[PDB]
Amino acid sequence: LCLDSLLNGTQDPKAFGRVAVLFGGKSAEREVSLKSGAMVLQSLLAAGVDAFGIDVGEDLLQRLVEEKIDRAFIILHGRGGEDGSMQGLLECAGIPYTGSGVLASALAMDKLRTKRVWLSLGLPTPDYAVLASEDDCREAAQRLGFPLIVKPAHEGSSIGMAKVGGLDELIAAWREAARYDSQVLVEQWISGPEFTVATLRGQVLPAIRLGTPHTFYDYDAKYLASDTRYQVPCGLDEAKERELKELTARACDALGIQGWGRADVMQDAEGRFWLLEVNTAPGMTDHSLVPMAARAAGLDFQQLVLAILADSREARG
Amino acid sequence: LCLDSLLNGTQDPKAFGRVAVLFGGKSAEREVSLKSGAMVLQSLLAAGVDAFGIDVGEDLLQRLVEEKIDRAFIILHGRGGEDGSMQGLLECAGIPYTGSGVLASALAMDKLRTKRVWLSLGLPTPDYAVLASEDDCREAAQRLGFPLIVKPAHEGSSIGMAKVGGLDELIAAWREAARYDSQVLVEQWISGPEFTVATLRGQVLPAIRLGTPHTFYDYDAKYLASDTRYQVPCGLDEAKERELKELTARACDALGIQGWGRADVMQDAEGRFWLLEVNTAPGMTDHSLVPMAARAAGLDFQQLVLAILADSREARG
Ligand SMILES: Nc1ncnc2c1ncn2[C@@H]1O[C@H](COP(=O)(O)OP(=O)(O)OP(=O)(O)O)[C@@H](O)[C@H]1O
Ligand SMILES: Nc1ncnc2c1ncn2[C@@H]1O[C@H](COP(=O)(O)OP(=O)(O)OP(=O)(O)O)[C@@H](O)[C@H]1O
Ligand SMILES: [Mg+2]
Ligand SMILES: [Mg+2]
Ligand SMILES: [Mg+2]
Ligand SMILES: [Mg+2]
Repeated sequence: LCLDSLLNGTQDPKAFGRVAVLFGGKSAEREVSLKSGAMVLQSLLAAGVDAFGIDVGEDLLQRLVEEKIDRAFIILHGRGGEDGSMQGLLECAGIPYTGSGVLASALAMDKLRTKRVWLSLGLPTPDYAVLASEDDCREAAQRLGFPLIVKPAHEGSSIGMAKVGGLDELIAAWREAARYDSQVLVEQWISGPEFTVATLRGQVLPAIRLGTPHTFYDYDAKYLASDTRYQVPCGLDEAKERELKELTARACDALGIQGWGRADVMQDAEGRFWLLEVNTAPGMTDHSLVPMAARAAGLDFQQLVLAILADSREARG
Repeated sequence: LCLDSLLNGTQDPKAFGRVAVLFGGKSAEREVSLKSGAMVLQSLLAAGVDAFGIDVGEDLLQRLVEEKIDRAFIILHGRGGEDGSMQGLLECAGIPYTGSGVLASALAMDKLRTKRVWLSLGLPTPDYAVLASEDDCREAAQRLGFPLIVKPAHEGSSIGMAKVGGLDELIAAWREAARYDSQVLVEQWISGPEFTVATLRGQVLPAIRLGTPHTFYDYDAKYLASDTRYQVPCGLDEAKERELKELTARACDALGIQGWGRADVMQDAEGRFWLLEVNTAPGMTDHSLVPMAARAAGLDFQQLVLAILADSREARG
């Protein structure tokens, strides 16, 4: 009955009209978005959807006035795609689109604002600091200890991220992340199992436990390595996995996520869950996680992209 | 010295290039935005700026690919203009623009989200309820009492608003506001002096006290009536006006306002201030308030629009 609700308006691919798959862009995750778009476009075409691709670049507005578009599938990654900017352009152009609206996308792209919202609601997210100075690195070390994990506030795909074990590599990781974003945050390192929880049309999909011999789930482990471990069902018991899913729903509703999304959650040695971030246009590569979660629920890749598309027939927030 | 910082990059009008004044649109405040744009455009032209106007409509993307534009002056009012959507379109198009960024504009357009952020920071804003039912109207009445003020969450210019003194007109005002927005909120009526506080380039301008023989500061009193009262300096003492200005700065920084903006604040019988809302593209008509506040600080209309333009030469958030 739940899977019936997920496939609600997926029966007629022709009913969606001409669908523009938006991918590429000029963000650091461009290469990831190129493969996600190729997956989504090929999937929509095999399903019988009148779908075409658009490599988002300096060409975009020219293509929006030339091409007829009944609906846009946003599968861009990072700034210029997941930060509400592309969402606002499509609303001005009067084109309906997939995923979260302008406010939710802009908020979820900002890891600092996202964590700040979660804290005001009493949701767990690792203690952190904002780094714009070598003195800031020293204060964060004195208050939070080691190890730490440094990340730009607005990036994805573990780009510009580093786990640091001392002040020496903390300062080097801050300078590296600052080449991607003047907004640099550092979090307390959570030591324990890593989970990721996909949500689709207000339903929380099966959780996936992630493992890699790397120091963390970095760009290489996500997209290039062969020894990354994916486990579904996750080793959690029914009470613990239910707790994780209810935490994911609250964390996504806190930001206003719509259509679909993915939450990345850590668990510590005492069983506590810690929210890291939420993605509003998760990767759709053949290495990606939301497709794995969809299969566990029973949807193949074509049903998944059709479900994301059918959800957009209503209104964003 | 403060006024020097306000006029920082206003000396060379030719230095801004070709400036597109964006006005009109399809929101309920279209007629207001048409007059604000006419004021801003005429002001920029008399200052020696290579400025042209664009009536935002179904024409927009076609005009953005035809016209050369070095900088956009956003003077649209309401949804499609102040809600981050136009801001996101201009960022995708690579055009710098005036005012708050995508996240701040989208947040400040939403009165519910704005009040919700203020509450988490301990800033004062009237107790409220969300109305989507006649039972909701009854619960709000039982909890908040009378009188009340009903408003759509995303409107401006007092459109769809009504002060209600009983359950009969509460329910009628809810149905009327729901024709503009499925998001309807009702606030506790604050009885006392009304102030409005303009901010420009991180500086808080002199406060203006507002008075009208109407039941409240409605669309008619704002734009059509002759007996609306504007008082600058406001009757507050130095300690009280300083308190109001520091509250305005905190309320604007809470949402991420940039460039300029205006806050509307009520004061009750016991001297307490209550934040109503923040506008990220305030009206610029000859009835409008930000020009009055600028004159009190020493800037005429041309210096004001040049200052808004010079601030945009940096980066939005
Ligand atoms: N506080 C933390 N404690 C432990 N590991 C962490 C922490 N924050 C991040 N990580 C690790 O770094 C990885 C990337 O972190 P995060 O998901 O916040 O970054 P992202 O680049 O935005 O990711 P994505 O590819 O999902 O867009 C996580 O999958 C996790 O392995
Ligand atoms: N809680 C309240 N108590 C008393 N008066 C109120 C209250 N809320 C609103 N008002 C009155 O209604 C007017 C319009 O309210 P508000 O500024 O929230 O609406 P708006 O339509 O978004 O305004 P604007 O023209 O500034 O965009 C205020 O100027 C004030 O006179
Ligand atoms: Mg991410
Ligand atoms: Mg992640
Ligand atoms: Mg307003
Ligand atoms: Mg107002």
